[PDB]
Amino acid sequence: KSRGKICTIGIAPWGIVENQEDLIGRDVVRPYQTMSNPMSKLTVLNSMHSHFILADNGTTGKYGAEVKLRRQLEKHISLQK
Amino acid sequence: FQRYQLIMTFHERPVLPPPLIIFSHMTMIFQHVCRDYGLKLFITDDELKKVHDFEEQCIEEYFREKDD
Repeated sequence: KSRGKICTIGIAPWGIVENQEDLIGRDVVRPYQTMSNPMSKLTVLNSMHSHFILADNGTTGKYGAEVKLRRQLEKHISLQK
Repeated sequence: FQRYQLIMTFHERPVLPPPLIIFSHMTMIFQHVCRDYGLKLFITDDELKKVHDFEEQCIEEYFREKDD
């Protein structure tokens, strides 16, 4: 209904994406499928999000790899002038 | 509308006028035994992607403006 863009940023762990592969193309456009399978035990990346920051601690299939980085980024941008 | 046909039919013609076009007719035989612009415009993949993005932005804006 309206023009303009909203700068939505998603800070998600790397181990929960439904396709760890199909995304390894460095500096090149990569297709991505929004269809979900409930038996895959993972979740798909949410569209209508302008930018993503995928943080990985080496694991796969578990959360807790992005809260500290997100809080640190919020603290650093709060102090920005 | 016919301006296009005029421009094209003068783009395809030889340089020399019909009084001395017999020279341009002879040289075609020599090239017989042997369009960067004016018709088309060839671009790389980056410019093609930029043109595609511009066109989809234009059509989205057109539909949004029509609905509003």
